Amino acid sequence: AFTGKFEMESEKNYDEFMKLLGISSDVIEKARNFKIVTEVQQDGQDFTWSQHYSGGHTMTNKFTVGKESNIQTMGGKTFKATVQMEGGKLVVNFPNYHQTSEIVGDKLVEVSTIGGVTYERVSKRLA
Ligand SMILES: C[C@H](CCC(=O)NCCS(=O)(=O)O)[C@H]1CC[C@H]2[C@@H]3[C@H](O)C[C@@H]4C[C@H](O)CC[C@]4(C)[C@H]3C[C@H](O)[C@]12C
Repeated sequence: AFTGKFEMESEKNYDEFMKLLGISSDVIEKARNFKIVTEVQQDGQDFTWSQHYSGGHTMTNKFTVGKESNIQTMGGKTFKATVQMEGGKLVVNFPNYHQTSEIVGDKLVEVSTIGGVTYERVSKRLA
């Protein structure tokens, strides 16, 4: 399940991926500098996913898998999208953009992708 604290820390194609997502360089750079922290409370199909970034600014997110849900995209951008569950993976899709998240070896890891580049993430599990 996706539950407990997590420590986002090693990433790939981060700057290109965020630039394609459409993000300002100052926050791309400072976000990388700030090791991101994350926490999740899976709840029988419902979820309350949370983030802490660019100076640990907290943000809350939430959805039910299979259903469309509103997904804020930082204080500024926003979109609606469907979060999904293909067994262990927490699959998800967006207009012209896709990702899948997954727990492996009791670690939160993900395989995000956009435009024409991957974006693996790694986030150790902790409490
Ligand atoms: C890519 C987004 C921002 C990550 C971040 O913190 N970046 C640093 C700031 S910026 O980029 O540099 O501006 C994050 C913020 C909230 C995220 C969403 C929410 O956490 C809710 C779910 C969580 C699921 O595990 C994956 C799908 C998802 C629907 C997430 C997709 C994506 O990872 C989002 C939209």
